[PDB]
Amino acid sequence: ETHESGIKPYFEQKIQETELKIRSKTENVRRLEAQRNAL
Amino acid sequence: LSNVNSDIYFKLKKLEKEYELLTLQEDYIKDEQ
Repeated sequence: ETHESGIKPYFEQKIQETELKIRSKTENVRRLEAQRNAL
Repeated sequence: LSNVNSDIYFKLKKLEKEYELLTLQEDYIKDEQ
């Protein structure tokens, strides 16, 4: 159980680079939705 | 826990194909406005 917990945050490090990106795009593409809705 | 480690990567590779299509949406409504 402790060998499967040390190789598990490094499977997760590759997927967490795309995940942080996807937290900021989501805010950002609704940011440009509001400007575009008023226009 | 060997079923939690094989599902993580898979889910991450699956959901990021559907959020790569919402990042195309950013380019598109930046030029549309």
